Amino acid sequence: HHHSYGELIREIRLSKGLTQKEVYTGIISRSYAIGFEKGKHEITLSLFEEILKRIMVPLDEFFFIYRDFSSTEDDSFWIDFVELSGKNDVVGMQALLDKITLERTEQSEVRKAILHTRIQTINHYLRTNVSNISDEYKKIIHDYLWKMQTWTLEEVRIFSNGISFFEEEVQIHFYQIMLKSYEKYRYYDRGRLLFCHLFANLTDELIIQNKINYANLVLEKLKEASETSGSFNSAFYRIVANYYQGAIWMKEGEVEKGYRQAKRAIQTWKELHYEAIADLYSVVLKQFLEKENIQ
Amino acid sequence: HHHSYGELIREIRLSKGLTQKEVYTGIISRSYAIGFEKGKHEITLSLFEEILKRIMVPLDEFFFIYRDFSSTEDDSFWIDFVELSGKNDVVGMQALLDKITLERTEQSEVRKAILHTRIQTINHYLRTNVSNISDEYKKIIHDYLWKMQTWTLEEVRIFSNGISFFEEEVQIHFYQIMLKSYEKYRYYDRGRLLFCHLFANLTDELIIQNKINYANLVLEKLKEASETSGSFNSAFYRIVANYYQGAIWMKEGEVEKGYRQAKRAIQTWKELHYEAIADLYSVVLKQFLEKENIQ
Repeated sequence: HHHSYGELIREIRLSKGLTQKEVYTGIISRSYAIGFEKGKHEITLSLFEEILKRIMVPLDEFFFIYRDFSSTEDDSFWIDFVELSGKNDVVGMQALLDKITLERTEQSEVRKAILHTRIQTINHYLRTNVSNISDEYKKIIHDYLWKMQTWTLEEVRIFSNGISFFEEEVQIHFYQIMLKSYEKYRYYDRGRLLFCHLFANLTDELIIQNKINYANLVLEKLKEASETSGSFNSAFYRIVANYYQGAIWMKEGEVEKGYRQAKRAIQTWKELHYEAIADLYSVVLKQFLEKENIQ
Repeated sequence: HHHSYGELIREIRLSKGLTQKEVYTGIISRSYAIGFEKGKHEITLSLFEEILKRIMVPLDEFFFIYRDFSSTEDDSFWIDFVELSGKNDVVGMQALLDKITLERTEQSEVRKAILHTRIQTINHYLRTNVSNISDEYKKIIHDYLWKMQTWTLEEVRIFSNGISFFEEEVQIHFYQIMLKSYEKYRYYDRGRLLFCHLFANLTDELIIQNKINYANLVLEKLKEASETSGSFNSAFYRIVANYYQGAIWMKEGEVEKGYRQAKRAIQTWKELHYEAIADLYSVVLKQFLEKENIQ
């Protein structure tokens, strides 16, 4: 985020050998352009899009450059939270919680509830094996999503943390709403991978719970999402889908076919230098063979 | 592109059950917010980013929604051009050329030159086997990139069409400049895949020309780019890198190891439901075995 917009436009314009005349003519006047390039005028967004076109830089690339080549989002909540969750850093989450608390936006309630629940869960796990969570925070999350008819990706992310907090009927109802947004977003490069990840997680959890009809339904979505418009960017999740199709085959009595497919996915992750993923799925596979009691 | 910004913000705000008070307070005044939501006020970009944060929608997602869930860019030149190139549609390119001509932005010169050259090449191919291109258009493209010190992704795309137009010394010099932008952009989800694609293309062309030192250099970049920050989104290009490492091994006398690796990449594309890619690389592989005269 730590980087005016017009000062960057100037630098880019200059790097391309473009004149002010050719960048700004018909968009804004000469002196307005001079002011904008010194950071003395706030540009409107509609005028800004036209200027970006004149220097051939899409909005998102501009912001990537503008945040000094680091993030593709202003608001780093989900990036930060995922990183902290991932390495279980309860001290870091508490700091993230303190920060967003000082802004105290009213609607940061759901994000705060997520963080609180994650801090209570991690700290209980540090004292026991097993999970220790307040009803108040689960209620906040439930009630935020309750009665919404259409989701943006924020709710997709919320749902994916909150899902175990809801009764089955409610989980299914939210899933059906999620699906309407999936249908729009499956052609969005960023949204597509978030849906793949969520569908992978659900498929995994459904298998473990032996809800095989549902696991098949969700797997079909993971397959579709990962194959959407022949996308290159979702190859990884096609491997994931192959792994879970393998597991489901084992459960449907197609054991040797299922097992060979699952082993092939693991080998594929190895061959493509995703070793840590391969290792993790090997554990999943072994535990599955045991729980399901397979040979 | 066919969709005001404030009218969409209103709809999103409402879908989330958020009040005007909580979205706009401290950003803009009550009545300004009312006007903005009716499309009566042009928002500044800095104020707009703050509002987006209040409804938890990143800028790029907003624009995805705003263009009625279709593109992630305003300017569809490169999307359109790639699609037309891909299915060799010379009538469609000429229409794209006519359109951008009517705007006649001065700097659309390079894009127009690209299109012109592509139309002359395709039409010659329609009359002969082989390629028939004006020096004037190659000069325009050369001279646009000449003396630029830093590239945005626009020049990366230009370079990747123009590359065969330049002498080797100039190709190498431009490549070295490209690399400085690669180093920034390899952490950009969108830029990373564009670099992978370009590095794959160069590696392929260098192999065919038997410039094996250089092919190794470029392959190492394709490997690095495709493995950057452990990214999920570039798995496809790790397969591509495995294919080319195979080919280079064959050329370095490590024939059976190279061949098995190349065959494994093709099988992997098949297993991951990229059949058309697998088929295409099978042709590459066969021709390579022949040219190189391998058994």
